[PDB]
Amino acid sequence: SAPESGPVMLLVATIKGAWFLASDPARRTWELRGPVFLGHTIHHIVQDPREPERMLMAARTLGPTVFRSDDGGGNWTEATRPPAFNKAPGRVVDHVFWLTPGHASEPGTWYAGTSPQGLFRSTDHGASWEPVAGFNDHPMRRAWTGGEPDGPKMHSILVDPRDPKHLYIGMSSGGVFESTDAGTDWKPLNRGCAANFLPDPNVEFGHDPHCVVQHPAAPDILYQQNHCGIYRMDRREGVWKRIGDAMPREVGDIGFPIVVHQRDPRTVWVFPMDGSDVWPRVSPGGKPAVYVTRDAGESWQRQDRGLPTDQAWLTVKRQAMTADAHAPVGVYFGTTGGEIWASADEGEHWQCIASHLPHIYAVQSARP
Ligand SMILES: [Cl-]
Ligand SMILES: [Cl-]
Ligand SMILES: [Cl-]
Ligand SMILES: [Cl-]
Repeated sequence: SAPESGPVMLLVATIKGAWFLASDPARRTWELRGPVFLGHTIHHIVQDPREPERMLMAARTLGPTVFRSDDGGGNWTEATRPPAFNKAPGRVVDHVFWLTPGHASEPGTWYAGTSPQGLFRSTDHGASWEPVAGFNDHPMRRAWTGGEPDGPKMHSILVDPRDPKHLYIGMSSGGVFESTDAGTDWKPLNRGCAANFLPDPNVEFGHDPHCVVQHPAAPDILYQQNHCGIYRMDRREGVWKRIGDAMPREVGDIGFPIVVHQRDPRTVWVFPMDGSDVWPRVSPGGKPAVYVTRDAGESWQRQDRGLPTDQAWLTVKRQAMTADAHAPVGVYFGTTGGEIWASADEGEHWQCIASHLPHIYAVQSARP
């Protein structure tokens, strides 16, 4: 990986529309465009890295759908067939929560994760979606998911860069699950991860991962921010290890998002929150900070330069942190209070580049 260069774009999904932030090549001044779809609840906006001119946006009302653009966001068209569960001999899609573009060798293929938990696939750039039957009708599904916050959801859909058949998914609640046959079969992969909200924490599934990532440079390495900690797994070992235990006692290792440095599998960023109350309640602290590790979780450093020093009760949701692929890597986050904070030096300094936006669900980097 050669570092990317030039302008960065941030795709910002909020409860009342989509906004877009564009930088100069130096990433010092930013331009805000939007709202796009003002009054609609936008859950996720993702650029196809295979074809940068293509973008998908998970949105509600039309009911729940996916809008597509083939001109880098200049025009949006609703799905001809959005994600919908099959007729029961039944469950209903509340919203499309997460969008993942497929493997390099399968252009036009995407996965979608819904609330309640459901996995869907498009092979036509998100125009039409069908259920991934191997998950949605798996005999263990109801046991893995359970029943009905905003509702339970499917997230962290990961397609292995080395193999389109190797997939990972995250479910709140349920856990991390793996397929080695493009989703025709799934198995739980939660070993080593706590589930302290369950009667027996040492079960196979039922866990509450918040955000899972597979490193693009070292795809055996997975990181997750869970309701019960920050974990790292080397897939060859098959166990999640709580690297979050290196966090300071007063800060803890609870939070929602997790982000990895594009080139360095040892560098990861989290946004800690107070998880000391009963499940699923996570509360903000008054002293906001991102924490970085540059040694795969052995040590953590606080990153708060430029951020409000105190009486600042910031919530950062799962999809609301992202990072670019520039040198140095820039890091960004969006708060439920409507601020977009940006760093162009791996989280060492922060600058508020947007404020007074509606409640932010997701922030995603993109190449204009
Ligand atoms: Cl449906
Ligand atoms: Cl279905
Ligand atoms: Cl815990
Ligand atoms: Cl709001």
